[PDB]
Amino acid sequence: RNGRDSEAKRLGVKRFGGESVLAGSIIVRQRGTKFHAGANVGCGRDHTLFAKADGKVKFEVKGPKNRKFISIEAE
Amino acid sequence: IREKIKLVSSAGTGHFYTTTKNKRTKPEKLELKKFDPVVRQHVIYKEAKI
Amino acid sequence: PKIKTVRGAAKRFKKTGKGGFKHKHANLRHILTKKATKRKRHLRPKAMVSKGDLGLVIACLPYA
RNA sequence: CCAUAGGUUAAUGAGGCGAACCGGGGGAACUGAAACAUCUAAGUACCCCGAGGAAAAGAAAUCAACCGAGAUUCCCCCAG
RNA sequence: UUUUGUAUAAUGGGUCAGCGACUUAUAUUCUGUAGCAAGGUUAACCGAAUAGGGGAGCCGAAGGGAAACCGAGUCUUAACU
RNA sequence: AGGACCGAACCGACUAAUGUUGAAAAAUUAGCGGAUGACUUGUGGCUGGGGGUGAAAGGCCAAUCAAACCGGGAGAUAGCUGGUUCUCCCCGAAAGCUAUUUAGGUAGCGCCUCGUGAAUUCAUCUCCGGGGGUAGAGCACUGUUUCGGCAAAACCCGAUGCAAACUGCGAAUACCGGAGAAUGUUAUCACGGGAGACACACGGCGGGUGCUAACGUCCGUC
RNA sequence: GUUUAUUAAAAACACAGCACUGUGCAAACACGAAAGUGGACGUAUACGGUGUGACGCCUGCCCGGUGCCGGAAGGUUAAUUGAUGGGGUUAGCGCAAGCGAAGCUCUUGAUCGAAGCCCCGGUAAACGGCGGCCUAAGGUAGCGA
RNA sequence: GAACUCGCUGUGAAGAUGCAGUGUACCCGCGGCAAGACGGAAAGACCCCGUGAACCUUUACUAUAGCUUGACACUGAACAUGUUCUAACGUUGACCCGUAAUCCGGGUUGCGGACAGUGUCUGGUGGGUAGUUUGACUGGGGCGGUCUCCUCCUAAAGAGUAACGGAGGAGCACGAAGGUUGGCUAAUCCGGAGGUUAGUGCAAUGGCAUAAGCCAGCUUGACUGCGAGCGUGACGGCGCGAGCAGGUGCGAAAGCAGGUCAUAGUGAUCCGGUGGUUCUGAAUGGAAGGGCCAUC
RNA sequence: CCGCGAUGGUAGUGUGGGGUCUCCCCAUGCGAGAGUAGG
Ligand SMILES: [K+]
Ligand SMILES: [K+]
Ligand SMILES: [K+]
Ligand SMILES: [K+]
Ligand SMILES: [K+]
Ligand SMILES: [K+]
Ligand SMILES: [K+]
Ligand SMILES: [K+]
Ligand SMILES: [K+]
Ligand SMILES: [K+]
Ligand SMILES: [K+]
Ligand SMILES: [K+]
Ligand SMILES: [K+]
Ligand SMILES: [K+]
Ligand SMILES: [K+]
Ligand SMILES: [K+]
Ligand SMILES: [K+]
Ligand SMILES: [K+]
Ligand SMILES: [K+]
Ligand SMILES: [K+]
Ligand SMILES: [K+]
Ligand SMILES: [K+]
Ligand SMILES: [Mg+2]
Ligand SMILES: [Mg+2]
Ligand SMILES: [Mg+2]
Ligand SMILES: [Mg+2]
Ligand SMILES: [Mg+2]
Ligand SMILES: [Mg+2]
Ligand SMILES: [Mg+2]
Ligand SMILES: [Mg+2]
Ligand SMILES: [Mg+2]
Ligand SMILES: [Mg+2]
Ligand SMILES: [Mg+2]
Ligand SMILES: [Mg+2]
Ligand SMILES: [Mg+2]
Ligand SMILES: [Mg+2]
Ligand SMILES: [Mg+2]
Ligand SMILES: [Mg+2]
Ligand SMILES: [Mg+2]
Ligand SMILES: [Mg+2]
Ligand SMILES: [Mg+2]
Ligand SMILES: [Mg+2]
Ligand SMILES: [Mg+2]
Ligand SMILES: [Mg+2]
Ligand SMILES: [Mg+2]
Ligand SMILES: [Mg+2]
Ligand SMILES: [Mg+2]
Ligand SMILES: [Mg+2]
Ligand SMILES: [Mg+2]
Ligand SMILES: [Mg+2]
Ligand SMILES: [Mg+2]
Ligand SMILES: [Mg+2]
Ligand SMILES: [Mg+2]
Ligand SMILES: [Mg+2]
Ligand SMILES: [Mg+2]
Ligand SMILES: [Mg+2]
Ligand SMILES: [Mg+2]
Ligand SMILES: [Mg+2]
Ligand SMILES: [Mg+2]
Ligand SMILES: [Mg+2]
Ligand SMILES: [Mg+2]
Ligand SMILES: [Mg+2]
Ligand SMILES: [Mg+2]
Ligand SMILES: [Mg+2]
Ligand SMILES: [Mg+2]
Ligand SMILES: [Mg+2]
Ligand SMILES: [Mg+2]
Ligand SMILES: [Mg+2]
Ligand SMILES: [Mg+2]
Ligand SMILES: [Mg+2]
Ligand SMILES: [Mg+2]
Ligand SMILES: [Mg+2]
Ligand SMILES: [Mg+2]
Ligand SMILES: [Mg+2]
Ligand SMILES: [Mg+2]
Ligand SMILES: [Mg+2]
Ligand SMILES: [Mg+2]
Ligand SMILES: [Mg+2]
Ligand SMILES: [Mg+2]
Ligand SMILES: [Mg+2]
Ligand SMILES: [Mg+2]
Ligand SMILES: [Mg+2]
Ligand SMILES: [Mg+2]
Ligand SMILES: [Mg+2]
Ligand SMILES: [Mg+2]
Ligand SMILES: [Mg+2]
Ligand SMILES: [Mg+2]
Ligand SMILES: [Mg+2]
Ligand SMILES: [Mg+2]
Repeated sequence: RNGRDSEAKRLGVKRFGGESVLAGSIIVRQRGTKFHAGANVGCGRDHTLFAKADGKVKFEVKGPKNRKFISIEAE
Repeated sequence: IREKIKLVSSAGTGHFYTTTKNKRTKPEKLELKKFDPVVRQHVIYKEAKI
Repeated sequence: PKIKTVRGAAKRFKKTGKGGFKHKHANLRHILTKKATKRKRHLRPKAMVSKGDLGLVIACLPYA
């Protein structure tokens, strides 16, 4: 009665902290907002976080909930 | 059970969109203002057969 | 004797200036209502044959 | 009934053989398609008839494109 | 020889001598090499001619577009940042 | 009289032994059945291959029969098996992924080789920037569990454990990026010519399966 | 009696007998592109096909399925025929947009239309079937580890 | 294959004359026996595999001989919308002649007669005959199960990762359940406590209060052309995306909107259909057909 | 900006080596979680 599975979705972090990225570059693929969009980062319809400017990726923990945000520090 | 329909431009261009409809629940004709790229204006589009 | 062109390949590929091949994208013949306009728009322009496939296309089109 | 069929004789010709080529009457399948039926192999193999030193074809109810060509046959291109 | 692996009790060979398996034609691409070079090269054929003639053609010097068409651009689009 | 009876010739072929590189590619020996009949035999004739003939066994059709023999199509096809012949020098795999009427075949990619081009391109270490949810741990959560207390035995509280599909915690390593030196025959990447390979095996470590059975089986990694 | 020439001789095949069924003679049927020939120089007490297998006592129920036989009202239905509509072309008409006769032409397919099938019956010595509320009908006689 | 061809216990492609260790054994015949040389013989017949074969079966597929239907032809004449007629045609009735002939032909005559029969076309029937198909995975094959897509775990804290491993889902729904602006906050227990323990259109996981949960008003951005850059794939492909142009909705405006909390809800190419179209149009003008765009 | 916590020990673990090898130990490096003092 078992024997089924789905294709692996290649989620996860594509660009880690301090990496130089071009605008448009995908930083994380995820299901929901496990990471949140900080400065110069957009959030796509499938919760993909992507760079809206050229610069370096920065992960940070901010807010009252203590949420993982991703920003781009512009070069 | 949802059936494919055309939405046909009222501008007389022959431009159409396609969508689906549940004709059992919603037998009345779908009418929407949509962009007609031929005349390059938003005009009324009205349901027709696919 | 002369090599014969694979005539089905000649109807689907055209050789470009630097010797690549252009083709029409798959998935824009039918079952179009369910496809997003964005997806269909991106399938309209012709594309280049990929590196992996060039060997197969060249074999089929010796007089390209 | 006239006749015609039929009968006898005479003259002239034919008959059979032969390797290929040639025109015609018929005409496979294996095989390929990675199976298979459309399709392919192929109008091939093979069978049959007929001919000649060659045969067949041949003097436009042909092409062309508004300019023109000028029977048929064969070769090189056009072009995989 | 075949195999993950064979002294293998897996295969093949009694021995010797002789013969016995990547060829040939045409097309196409790449490499080497030679000629000529924005050109290169001729086919059939003619020629007693490996000569010489024959440039019909073929490839190249421009591309883009399904195409008309435009052309160092062109296509896309009403039009391109 | 008789598809009557016993029994030679004649026609058969039930049993046994022998023989089995035989005396014989079906016999010999001892026994056995029919023996006036739907009998047996000589000579000649007729039926021809998807055809004949068959008191029917797919039997027989010249020691050949679920489609004769001979010649031809013909070198059918063979993703299968076998075999593949002189010498030296340099490099040197794979037995994986994806797809496949695919699974012992094949294709693209990965890995080999040759050529060409190109960056401090690549590797090791050190330092720096990163995301982790594994090991371990824990029990707030999702389940499971025992004891006591409390009390509508629920709930709640204290105490004790357990978890691949539990996480209010959380390593080592590994991986991505940056910087720096030393070292390394560019070890790197791209493009092009030529491949082979896509049956793997055992051992260590982490696991699923099996019985923490298998020289078992299926992954990861060396 | 017959049989697997060469591992099977038998309970297998055949058989007289039985039944069903076809066949009116240029028979059915078979061999044959055909002409013809066999059937048969026979003629239904004959000939072919099928099953059963001397003889004795017998051979029950089911026609729903499949076949065969009969029916022929109705439905459906071929070639054929080409009504009707729609289009192409262009003599014209239009200042232009367009419209557009005749002819030719592309398409559409009214009407006509047999057997078959559906349909209505029959038929089991046709192929077959023969119960634990259900079926076409529920296995009779005889026999039975 | 070559042999100078012992036993044993181990080892080992896992049952050893040939390896290890060890024991035994002077060299060579002859008659005997068959335990071993996985002895000889035959490229296992069983079993599986090959997109091998043959022949056989049938309500497998596609054909087809035969049988059968009708139309037209050979094929005609009188009214009926009935039959009759003779002249085509048939005769495997009789007689005559060619003729020494149960063939054949001709003649005469009778019978039948536009029927029968044959050709072309056509519906039916058609294992009588023919060509073929009849999947793969698989702890042998078969039987059963499975085959594409989504979620979790296995999965070793980046990605990926197998088994006929462990568990569940999908093949949609929705003109609002989409867009925007404003407003609102649950389960459960007894107004209060509690704080998401609820909710999500549907599995599971990760998300969601700024709520993505929930209500109302106004709406059609479930827009058209494009797209820096990036993710993921052998490839075909699939995904995310600021921003630009045009035109739009909501809001006061900033802004937001290129469908839906996200991840399933799917099908290449061919062939053809429909609409559109500054394309093509085999002498020329058209047309047909083709192309392109949208779509089935 | 976003409401705890040493020290020590213990668990685990990279590399190398070892055993009585379903599990451990040694050398070296890294070193939790829980809890304790305390804040
Ligand atoms: K990226
Ligand atoms: K064939
Ligand atoms: K094949
Ligand atoms: K083997
Ligand atoms: K063997
Ligand atoms: K060459
Ligand atoms: K050259
Ligand atoms: K450009
Ligand atoms: K034969
Ligand atoms: K491959
Ligand atoms: K290479
Ligand atoms: K391993
Ligand atoms: K006997
Ligand atoms: K019946
Ligand atoms: K007309
Ligand atoms: K020894
Ligand atoms: K022996
Ligand atoms: K007569
Ligand atoms: K008639
Ligand atoms: K298995
Ligand atoms: K097994
Ligand atoms: K806009
Ligand atoms: Mg998987
Ligand atoms: Mg998953
Ligand atoms: Mg289309
Ligand atoms: Mg084939
Ligand atoms: Mg002569
Ligand atoms: Mg002549
Ligand atoms: Mg003229
Ligand atoms: Mg083996
Ligand atoms: Mg060895
Ligand atoms: Mg030996
Ligand atoms: Mg050997
Ligand atoms: Mg072998
Ligand atoms: Mg041998
Ligand atoms: Mg050009
Ligand atoms: Mg007697
Ligand atoms: Mg006999
Ligand atoms: Mg005897
Ligand atoms: Mg007797
Ligand atoms: Mg006797
Ligand atoms: Mg038999
Ligand atoms: Mg014989
Ligand atoms: Mg045969
Ligand atoms: Mg051949
Ligand atoms: Mg051969
Ligand atoms: Mg080396
Ligand atoms: Mg796939
Ligand atoms: Mg644990
Ligand atoms: Mg866990
Ligand atoms: Mg680094
Ligand atoms: Mg394979
Ligand atoms: Mg493999
Ligand atoms: Mg394997
Ligand atoms: Mg492996
Ligand atoms: Mg292990
Ligand atoms: Mg193993
Ligand atoms: Mg093991
Ligand atoms: Mg007897
Ligand atoms: Mg015998
Ligand atoms: Mg016998
Ligand atoms: Mg007769
Ligand atoms: Mg009987
Ligand atoms: Mg009728
Ligand atoms: Mg009755
Ligand atoms: Mg009784
Ligand atoms: Mg031993
Ligand atoms: Mg001896
Ligand atoms: Mg003996
Ligand atoms: Mg042997
Ligand atoms: Mg064999
Ligand atoms: Mg008739
Ligand atoms: Mg049949
Ligand atoms: Mg058959
Ligand atoms: Mg064939
Ligand atoms: Mg077959
Ligand atoms: Mg299989
Ligand atoms: Mg992972
Ligand atoms: Mg990991
Ligand atoms: Mg792997
Ligand atoms: Mg694998
Ligand atoms: Mg799996
Ligand atoms: Mg780009
Ligand atoms: Mg077709
Ligand atoms: Mg024209
Ligand atoms: Mg014309
Ligand atoms: Mg068109
Ligand atoms: Mg400490
Ligand atoms: Mg601590």
